[PDB]
Amino acid sequence: TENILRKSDEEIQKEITARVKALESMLIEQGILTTSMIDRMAEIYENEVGPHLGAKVVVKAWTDPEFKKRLLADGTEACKELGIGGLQGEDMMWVENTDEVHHVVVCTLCSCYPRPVLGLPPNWFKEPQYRSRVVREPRQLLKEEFGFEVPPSKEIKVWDSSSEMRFVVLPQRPAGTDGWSEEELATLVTRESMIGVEPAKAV
Amino acid sequence: TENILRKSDEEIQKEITARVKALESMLIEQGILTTSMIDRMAEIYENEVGPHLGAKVVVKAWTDPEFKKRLLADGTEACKELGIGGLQGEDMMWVENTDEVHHVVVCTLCSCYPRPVLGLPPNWFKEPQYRSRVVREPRQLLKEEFGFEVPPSKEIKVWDSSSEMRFVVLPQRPAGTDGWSEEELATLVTRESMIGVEPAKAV
Amino acid sequence: MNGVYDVGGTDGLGPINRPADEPVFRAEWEKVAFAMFPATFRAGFMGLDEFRFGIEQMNPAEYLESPYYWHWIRTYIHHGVRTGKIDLEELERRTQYYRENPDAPLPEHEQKPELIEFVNQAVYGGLPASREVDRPPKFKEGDVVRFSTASPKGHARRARYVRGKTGTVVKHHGAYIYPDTAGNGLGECPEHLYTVRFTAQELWGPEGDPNSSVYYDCWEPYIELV
Amino acid sequence: MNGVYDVGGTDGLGPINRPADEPVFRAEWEKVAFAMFPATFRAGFMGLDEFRFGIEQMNPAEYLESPYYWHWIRTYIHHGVRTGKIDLEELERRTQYYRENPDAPLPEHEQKPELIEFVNQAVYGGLPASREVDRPPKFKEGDVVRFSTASPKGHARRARYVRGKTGTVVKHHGAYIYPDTAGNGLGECPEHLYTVRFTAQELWGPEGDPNSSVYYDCWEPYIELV
Ligand SMILES: [Co+2]
Ligand SMILES: [Co+2]
Repeated sequence: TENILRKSDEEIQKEITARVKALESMLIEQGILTTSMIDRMAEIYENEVGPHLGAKVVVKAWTDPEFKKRLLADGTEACKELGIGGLQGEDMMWVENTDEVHHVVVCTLCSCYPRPVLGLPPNWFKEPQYRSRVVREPRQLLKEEFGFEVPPSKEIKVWDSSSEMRFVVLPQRPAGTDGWSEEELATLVTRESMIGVEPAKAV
Repeated sequence: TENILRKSDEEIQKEITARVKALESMLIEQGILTTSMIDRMAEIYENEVGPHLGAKVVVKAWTDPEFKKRLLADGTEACKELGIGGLQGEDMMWVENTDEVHHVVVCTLCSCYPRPVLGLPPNWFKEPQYRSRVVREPRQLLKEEFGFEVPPSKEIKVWDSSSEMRFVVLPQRPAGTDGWSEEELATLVTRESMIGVEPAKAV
Repeated sequence: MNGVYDVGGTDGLGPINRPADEPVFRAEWEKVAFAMFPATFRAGFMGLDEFRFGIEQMNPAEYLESPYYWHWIRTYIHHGVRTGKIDLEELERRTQYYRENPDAPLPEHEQKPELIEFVNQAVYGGLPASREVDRPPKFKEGDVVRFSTASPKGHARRARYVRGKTGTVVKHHGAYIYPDTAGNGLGECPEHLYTVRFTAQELWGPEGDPNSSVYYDCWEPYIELV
Repeated sequence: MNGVYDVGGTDGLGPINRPADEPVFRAEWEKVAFAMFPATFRAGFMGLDEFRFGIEQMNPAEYLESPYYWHWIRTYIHHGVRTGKIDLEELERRTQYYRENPDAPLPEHEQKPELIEFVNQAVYGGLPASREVDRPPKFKEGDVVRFSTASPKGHARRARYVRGKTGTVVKHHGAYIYPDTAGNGLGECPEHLYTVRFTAQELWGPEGDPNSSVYYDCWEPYIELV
């Protein structure tokens, strides 16, 4: 948004880069931070942990009613069945979209997000535009920003992750997918569908 | 406060100056703004209207108990007795400091201030530091910012000008001033003493 | 609206910056910005409540750290666009022109006695907001009332720190222009006005000063008996 | 604290900026900032609640418009100064040095297997906050409770939008680290934790969605029966 007081993006990046390199040099000298530690964290969240993991969970719940039951009772324990779990997902609670209820998740106080199944959140989730508005005008926000029209009669439940409970949406299974394989079903499951900002993909 | 995103003061002034001159050129062409209108407003609040007017009111109230009564009953009407009044003082309510109560005024929503008796507010009154804090930690703010220690047992009443009622503090008369002239007493009355952030000057 | 500008009770804004003295106007552009208020008000850009609402719609990061009279410029441009009296493209072109040619002349124009008379009359006469209405006051001194938890998205004078809190009516002032209509261009629709006393415990819980109260002014619809 | 960062229900922040795609890390400095979390946490700069509190103490104008991982840098420096592990003068000198010599080398250092093991263990093992406590839960599903209007000046998880509002207990989760102690360096002091359902009418008044509810998590001291 226009701010006549604000430096250019290029000036801001240049200043942040120097500040970060300075702090990095100090933590390196303390013996607490190394180049291989930095590279490892970046590899894990670029390539090892991300929404493909949540998609496996969703499709299992869609094709396995007993697993779905376990997943809604205790999301952490259910996801461990698939070898999925860890940091910032130690206490997952999954919530089920139905014809009667639509769920959407937010961290109004910061950016908390179910990392083991979704990886790190996209920038818009961590920014104040989405965080401020979704608890107050969720139906308008879903329409205006995501093209997603939730009819007025359907309850929208917004889950604000103020504690270490991490809420994840189980989206409803798209029509037209009867008897599809777990691999085919996965092509329909997006991070947005597990945040609750979009439904799973039609078709 | 440090903000790594913010341009220098010189860059901000340079940009504002151009923006203002542009808007000025348009309003001039509309026939709605002129150089003599601009100069007149600036002369009135540089030199005609300011806290010397409130000081006359205070000293009259200190030396005239019937006037003080009228001033606390209806501040606008009382101040008109001295030829003082007008814009952003159409509804003044004066409140009296005593040994039991100390008053301080604020406009938490913006900057509203009793212009006919004080002139325009100083910058710190209009800024978010004072506005945010004074309704929540008035005793600490008066100590830390103004060197003014209000003992814990004395009630502090903060008046937030959310409406067009404009609150003005009548500060307590300093000890040691018995029988002083109205002119001598005026040397003790400051804008800060009519905002309630300082007492009137000792001695 | 629930804007950042409603700063009462916000923590973390830092220490007050108060120079030992300061001029009334820090630069010539502030005198312009200041005088633009009677000029645009007379021209029908906005009334007082609408002027405040334009400022409240600012980018909050720009609001918190800009020079105060810059807020005034934002609201004139807001209302100039709203009413179709300011063309933004023309304003943008003129801005760049005066960026590149800061000492270029202002446009030739005629002075107008009626504008000087308007300014002197406003300053010394006032623009009273009190109005007479048909209904008597609903509330009276000593009444214990709760402030509404409504959260209009347009202009209102409902500081978040008072909403849902209980206080006591201190004074009834008569009726005045009502901001929730006037600031949204829906007219004066005057309502009775009251000062209400809230304790610091009511507002802040146990972190409140134990010997402090805040007085806040409430239009009639803002309050009901507990 | 009543910081600007507690943005739920704030109006005026503008439309969401959401590019059609984006990388996980937009620049190499963000990978550094991100990895500095396990590094400073292992080193005792801060726990998770204390990390959040450092961000909440940011200049709000800088918070609202800076790149997200810049918030992380602010909190590491905050806690580095607090604990005496970072010298600000040295940091300032090094910043200018890398401003003027952006491609200068980082300091010679040894790699450490124990840091790789620490990172893999955190990522895949987790850092669970649940704890066992002596007392049973005070509340249970179906209980109708009001959220505290306390306003601590240190860290807490008391969004201003829920304070003083009434909701219904949906679930008890067991006890967890309590932020009001942990984020202020006063230790874990674990408390039972509950999800509580608030209607949009309760939170927003008549401007609320008529068919919506917000679920918010409350530690035991945050709530009492109505
Ligand atoms: Co968060
Ligand atoms: Co004001």
